[PDB]
Amino acid sequence: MTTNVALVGLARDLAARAETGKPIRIGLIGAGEMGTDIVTQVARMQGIEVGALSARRLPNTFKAIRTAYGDEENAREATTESAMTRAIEAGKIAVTDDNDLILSNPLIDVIIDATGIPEVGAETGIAAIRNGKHLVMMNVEADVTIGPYLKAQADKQGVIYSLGAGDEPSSCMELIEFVSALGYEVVSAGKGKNNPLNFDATPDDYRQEADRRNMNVRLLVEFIDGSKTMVEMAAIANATGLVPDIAGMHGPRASIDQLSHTLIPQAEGGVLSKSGVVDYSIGKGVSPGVFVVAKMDHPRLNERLEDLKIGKGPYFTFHRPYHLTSLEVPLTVARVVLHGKTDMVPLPKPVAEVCAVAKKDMQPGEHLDAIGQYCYRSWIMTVPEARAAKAIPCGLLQNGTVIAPIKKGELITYANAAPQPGSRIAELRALQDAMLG
Amino acid sequence: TTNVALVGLARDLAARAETGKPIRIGLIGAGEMGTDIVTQVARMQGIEVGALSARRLPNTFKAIRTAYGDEENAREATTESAMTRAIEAGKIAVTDDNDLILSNPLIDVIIDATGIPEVGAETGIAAIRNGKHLVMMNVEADVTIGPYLKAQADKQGVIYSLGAGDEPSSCMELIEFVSALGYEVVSAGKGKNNPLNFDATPDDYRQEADRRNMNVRLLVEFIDGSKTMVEMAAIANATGLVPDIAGMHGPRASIDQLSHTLIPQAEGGVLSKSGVVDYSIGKGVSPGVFVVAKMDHPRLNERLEDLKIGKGPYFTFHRPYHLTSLEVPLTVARVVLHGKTDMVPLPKPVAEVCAVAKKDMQPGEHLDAIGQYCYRSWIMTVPEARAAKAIPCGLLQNGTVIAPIKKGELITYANAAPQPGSRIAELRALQDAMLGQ
Ligand SMILES: [Mg+2]
Ligand SMILES: [Mg+2]
Repeated sequence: MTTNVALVGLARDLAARAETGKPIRIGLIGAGEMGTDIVTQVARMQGIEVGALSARRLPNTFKAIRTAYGDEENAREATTESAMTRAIEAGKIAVTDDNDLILSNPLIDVIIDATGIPEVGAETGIAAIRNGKHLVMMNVEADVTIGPYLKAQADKQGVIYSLGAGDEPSSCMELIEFVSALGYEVVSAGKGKNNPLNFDATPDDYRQEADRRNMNVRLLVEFIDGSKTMVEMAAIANATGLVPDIAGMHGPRASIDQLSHTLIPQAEGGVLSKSGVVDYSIGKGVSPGVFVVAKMDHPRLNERLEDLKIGKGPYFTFHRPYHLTSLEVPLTVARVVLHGKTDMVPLPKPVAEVCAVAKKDMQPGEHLDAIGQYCYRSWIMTVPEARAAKAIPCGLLQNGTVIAPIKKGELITYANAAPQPGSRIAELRALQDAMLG
Repeated sequence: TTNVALVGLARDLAARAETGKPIRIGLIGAGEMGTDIVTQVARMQGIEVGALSARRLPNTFKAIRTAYGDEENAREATTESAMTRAIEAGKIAVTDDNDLILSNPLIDVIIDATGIPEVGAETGIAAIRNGKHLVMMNVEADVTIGPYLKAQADKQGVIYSLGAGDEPSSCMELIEFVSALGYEVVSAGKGKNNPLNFDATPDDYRQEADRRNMNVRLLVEFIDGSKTMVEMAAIANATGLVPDIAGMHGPRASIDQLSHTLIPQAEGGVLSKSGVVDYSIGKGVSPGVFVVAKMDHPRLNERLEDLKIGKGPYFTFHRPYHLTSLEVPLTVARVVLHGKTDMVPLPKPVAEVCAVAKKDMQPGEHLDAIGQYCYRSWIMTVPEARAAKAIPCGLLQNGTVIAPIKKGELITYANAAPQPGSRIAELRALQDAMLGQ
C-alpha cells in the first residue's frame, strides 16, 4: 500500500497491535536530532507511537514535532500526570520539560533517552527501571560504563534492558547471532571508517564543518579521534566475550574485500595474535555498516561458501552494509514489547573497559573537559589491563580534576585524575563495582 | 567453538539441547543438498537429523560418511520400531523408504532435498498428512502448488515454510525490515554477473559439469534464466510485488546503480511503476539479494544521505550473502522453537512461472526437463498467463507437444499437454479448485 507488500513478520505483528486500538507507547527524553528522528520514524509505522516527549526547554519539543509533521497540531503541553494522561488519551504527543512525568506515566511502555548525555542516560535509565518500565539505551558511552548494573537492576524489576538497534554495536550483534547460531567460529567483528583517525583532532579543526552542517562539533571530533569507535567496539566486546587484541585495537588498513585476510591470526597472514576479537578497519567499502569474519572448520562447508563466491577459505566475511541509527530504534521497541526479546545486553562480567588517553599536557588543578573536545580521547583496553593500570573508565571523566601532571598520550588513571565524585554515573559505577566484587 | 556468549537463536538452541530432546529432522534425499544439511546440523546445538532416506540406500551411508568422516553414525532401519530404536540410540536412521520417515513419531519436521519437484509435492502433502511441519527447499514446486500446501498445513495445525538461505527467502528478510519501518518497496530481487544465454543447453556445459562433478541441469538453468524466473516468482507470490513486464527487465546495473535503474521511468529508471520483482546483470550484487526502497519524508531522506546509504529518494538495501542449504536448519529452529515461518505464499498468487521453447518442436515430441534442451522458464503476471493459456512451468517435464511450437514461443494448453497423472498436476488442479472455491 504505502509499502507495496503484504504484511509479514514484525510488520504484521505491528499491524495486529495497531488493530487492538492500543499502540506501544514510547516515552522519549530529548527533543534534539535523534529524538526528532524517532518522532519522524514512528509516524510512518503502525502500532507504535511516541506517547510523550521531553526537553530541557519546552519550545524544543514543539520544534521537533513541527519538523516531523510540518505543524504543532499533534503536540499538547503537559506538566502534571493528569494532563499528560489526558493528552495521550486525546491522541496527542504530550510535551513537557519534566522527565519525571514521562518516567512515571502509567501509559508509557518503554523509555528512550535521546539527549546524548551519558549522565542523563544513567539517571533516566535507573529511574525508568525503578518505575517498572522497559529501557532502550541509545547512549553507548553510558552502556559501556554502567550497563551491567542497569541490566542487573532491570532483571530485579522484571523489565527488559536493551541497546537500540541501528548503531554499529547492535547491528553487529545481528551478524554475531547468525554466525554463532550456525556454529561457526567468530574470528573478528567490528566496523570500518573510510579515512584514518586523527588522534590530535580538536573543535578548532571542525568548528567550520559543524557550523556548515548545523551540528554538534563534538560529534565530529569524537568520530575523527577514534573515541566513538573505541566505545562501540567495547560494547560489542562486553556483549560477546570478544576482546581487543591489543589496547586501542589494530585498526589496519583494509577494504571490505581484504578483511578476511587481515583481521585473522598472524599465523594465517593476518595481524591478530589470536582469534576472537573486536577490531576495526580503515579503508573503502566497510562503512556504513558492520562485519564478522568467520572461520569454517569442515572442508565441505568451506567448499560450499567458495562455490557460492562468498570468499576464499577458511575465513569469510559477513557484511551488513547499512545501519540506520535512530531510525531502527523503534524495531527494538517492537521486539521488546511484542516478543519480550532484547536486541543487545551486556554480559554480567565485562571483558573490556573504555579508558582514556590525554590529547595534551595538563598540570594539577586543570579540569578535564569532555569527549569530543581538547583534553582526552577514548582508548579500549581489556579489563585486566585497565585494572592493572588503575585506568579511570572514560565515561566518568567529564569535568574531572587533574591531580598529577599528565603528558600528551598518557593514560588517565586514579593516580593522575579524579572524577567528579557526585555524579549519578560515578555513583552508579561504584554500585556496579560492588555488585561485581 | 564460536568464541562468543550464547545470544538469541543460538541461546534458544542451546536451551533446547539442555532438555535432552533435540529438534529432529526427517531428511528425504541424500545428494548434495541433503549432505550439506547433515554436515551443517552436526555443528549446531539442539537440532539433529533423526532419519535420512535415499532412493538407493548406499547414498545415505555416503552422505553420512562425507559429513562425519565415517559411516559409524548410520544405522539401517526397516520398521518403525527399528527406526525409533536407532534414533533413541543416537544414530541417524537410514532407509530407502520415505514413508518410514514421514510417519515416524520422533520426527518433528520434514525436508525434501531431492531437487525433484514431483517428489517435493508428494512428500510435502504426505508430511502434512502425518502432522509434521514442512520446510520446502524445492522452489519450483513451491511456485506451482505452495498455496495448496500452505492451506493444508493450516488445516492440520502445522507450519509450512520455504527454507532460509535461497534468494527468495533471503530477500524476504530485507522486505520484512523495510516494510516494518513503513518504507515503500520499489523493487526487489537478485543479480547475475554475466548476461543470460537463453539458448544454452547441456552441450555447452557438460564438460564443466563433468569437471565439477555436478548436475549439468543446474548450470543450464542458471545461464538460461530459468532459476531466476522461479526465484523472482516466489518473492512475488509472497509479497504482491509483480514482474513489470513478462520475463522482467533484467537491465545492466552494478550494485551501486540499482537505485537509479530499478525505479520508475519518471525518475530515470526502467520501470513503468513501483512495486516489482526484477534482477540486474553486472557486478557486486551476486551472491545475495536487494531491495530498493523509497523515502517519503525529507528528514528521513537526509538521514540516509548523511549515513552515505545513497542519494535519495531511492536507496538500496543489500544482503551480500546467502548460504543455501546451510541456512535451512535456522528455519527449522524458528519453526519448532518459535512457531514462526520464514516464508509462505500468499493465498492468491500474483505471478506464474511459465515457459518458452528453446527450439522448434513438432506434434508428438515430448518436452524434456528444465535445464535441458526444450524449454526455459519465463515469469508472467497471473492475468497475462491466464489470458495466454500458459502452462505452469512446473507441470511440463515429459509433457507432450500437441501443435507445432517455434523457438521463442510460449508453451500453452493449445500447443502442449502436461503429463496428467503426476502428483504435481493433481495437486495443482486441487489448488485451482481451492482458488475458485
Ligand atoms: Mg555509531
Ligand atoms: Mg538460489
